[PDB]
Amino acid sequence: SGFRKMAFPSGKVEGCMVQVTCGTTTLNGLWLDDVVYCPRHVICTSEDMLNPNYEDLLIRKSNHNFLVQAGNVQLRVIGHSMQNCVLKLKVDTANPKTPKYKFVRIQPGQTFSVLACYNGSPSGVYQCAMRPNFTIKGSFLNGSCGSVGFNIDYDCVSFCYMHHMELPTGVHAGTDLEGNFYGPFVDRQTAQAAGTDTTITVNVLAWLYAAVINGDRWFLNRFTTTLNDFNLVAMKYNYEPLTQDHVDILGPLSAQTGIAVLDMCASLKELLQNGMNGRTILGSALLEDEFTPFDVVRQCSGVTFQ
Amino acid sequence: SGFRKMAFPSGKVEGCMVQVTCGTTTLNGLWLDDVVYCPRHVICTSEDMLNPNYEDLLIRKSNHNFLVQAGNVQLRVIGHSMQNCVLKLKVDTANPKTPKYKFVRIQPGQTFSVLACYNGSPSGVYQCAMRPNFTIKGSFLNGSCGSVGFNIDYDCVSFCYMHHMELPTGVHAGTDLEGNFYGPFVDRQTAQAAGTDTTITVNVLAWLYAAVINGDRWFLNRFTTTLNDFNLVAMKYNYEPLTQDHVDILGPLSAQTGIAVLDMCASLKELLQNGMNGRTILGSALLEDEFTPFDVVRQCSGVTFQ
Ligand SMILES: CC(C)C[C@H](NC(=O)O[C@@H](C)c1ccccc1)C(=O)N[C@H](CO)C[C@@H]1CCNC1=O
Ligand SMILES: CC(C)C[C@H](NC(=O)O[C@@H](C)c1ccccc1)C(=O)N[C@H](CO)C[C@@H]1CCNC1=O
Repeated sequence: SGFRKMAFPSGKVEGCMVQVTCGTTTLNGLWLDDVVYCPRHVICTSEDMLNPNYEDLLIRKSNHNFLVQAGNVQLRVIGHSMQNCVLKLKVDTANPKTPKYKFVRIQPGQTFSVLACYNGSPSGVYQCAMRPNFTIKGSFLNGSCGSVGFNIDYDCVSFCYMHHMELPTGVHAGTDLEGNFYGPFVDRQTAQAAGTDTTITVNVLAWLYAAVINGDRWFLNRFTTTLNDFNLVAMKYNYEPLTQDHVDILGPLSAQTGIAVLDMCASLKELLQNGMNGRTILGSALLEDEFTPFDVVRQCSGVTFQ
Repeated sequence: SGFRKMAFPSGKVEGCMVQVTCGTTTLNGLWLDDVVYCPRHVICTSEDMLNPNYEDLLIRKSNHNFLVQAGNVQLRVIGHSMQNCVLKLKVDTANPKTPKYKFVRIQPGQTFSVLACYNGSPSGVYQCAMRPNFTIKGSFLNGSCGSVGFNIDYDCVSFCYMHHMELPTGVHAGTDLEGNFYGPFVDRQTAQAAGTDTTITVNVLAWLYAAVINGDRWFLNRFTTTLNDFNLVAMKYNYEPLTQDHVDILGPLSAQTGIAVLDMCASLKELLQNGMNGRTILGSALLEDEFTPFDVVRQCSGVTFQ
């Protein structure tokens, strides 16, 4: 028992990080087989970052202007191309540590682990959610770009995020690994507005199931509710609406704990209307919305990877 | 910017996990060079776990009664010995992925990353603190024992914890890698009492420095205080006393942010006396005490490992 914000084991992704330097700018790359993927602003100078024309700037670069370092080893670049907001540097050498992998574009509300890196080396790993407004609440400094977020399925690493920037409020924005930003952001040095952020209702419910599984049951009430009536109250408190697909996704938790989704909705309604009277659920004084139903099952049933 | 509960990159430790099976019981082992370290209750049956005599039970076992599996590969056991609450199984083969490592016994208040494993395979990684009462608030299921907690220094993995059990309230207890328990616990199936748990004051302060570094400054007051007067208020709210060594440890954060330790103590005093008026610090409605000063520096200055 116990419930913690757990990240995926990071080893398979650690073996793929490289450093990419183009002139003065250095950031992280992802080396899979014989291609290094990295953010395109690596070709910028500080002056270029205000108003960059990336197509222009890449025209000036040769393969040899990209210094790619894997540990102490320089990888010879033999080609380069730009795909949306990422660069693909073809290199001499296939990464012998390449895991089975996929590139995925996640949906809002979905979680993933970030391996925060500087100079091609890992600093730490944490778990994040793609927020409804297509930001993530990360921890990233100068030099972190090209860090990636991922999920694992047994042996397959699904890469879903590459880091590109920080937005006025200390939240973060990035791309899938085809270079398309999540949300309406661009890789340009400006304060960019994020949409108002909402709470991920299906994840709050999943976490309430995690609480019940772990014996923290005080918040359960005797009432039930309809999906419609719950989603009204959800609107008022800036909670995403709960769809029938979400109800289906919560099915296995519901059957394991004996508590129908809609009865859990009743309890959450009360929590939103009445707050918590300075009680905690799973050690938290706030309702937590960065565990998906699958995250709850993984942790609470001991799903492993290798 | 941003501040997250980050774990250490887990790869170096992932390469060391093995599965150890003795009859019906299976748990995790740590394979470093030609030795596998694992909890001694692996030699128990369910009946033995109530009242075990481990010396007796190990006498009955041959080297060949220990099935050690690294991935799909069975490692041949060529010797065994018991050191306090851990077994050391000497094996045929040195682990070629053994990192530079040390065994350390951490102090209460210190943090480390846990790599939660089942059947020798990783499930996830999270960060924990050794609580003042020598428990940790982990996430561990049946089969998790032999999972380890660690810190990294550049290239050196300091192993500090091996998991052995769960205590009545969903907290956890374990040993250093010489087999000595943290705290007064034993590896026996009984409800064991943990001391009352207290808050790690130096870590709360460090986290308040992390908040300031990240722009979340509302809680700072104009007052200062003396160490003595602060430690009185700390007693009342079940906070560990702050020593001069702790004040020294916070020195670098204090100099980076311009806020003397004792002035931060003044602000925390107010927080303890007045609570938070439903505000959050770094996204938390509670004062967080599982980041050490070093953890704050690592994250906020981008310290990496490889
Ligand atoms: C797109 C590219 C041209 C630069 C990008 N710009 C950026 O994020 O500008 C932020 C600071 C900003 C500007 C103006 C107004 C408000 C906010 C950038 O620096 N990305 C780094 C890459 O390593 C990661 C950043 C660094 C700090 N924290 C991160 O996550
Ligand atoms: C010492 C050894 C003989 C068994 C040990 N006993 C144990 O923890 O008993 C707990 C359940 C208990 C008993 C009585 C009263 C209150 C609590 C054990 O099972 N350790 C596993 C190992 O994999 C990890 C556990 C499993 C569940 N969560 C964990 O962390």
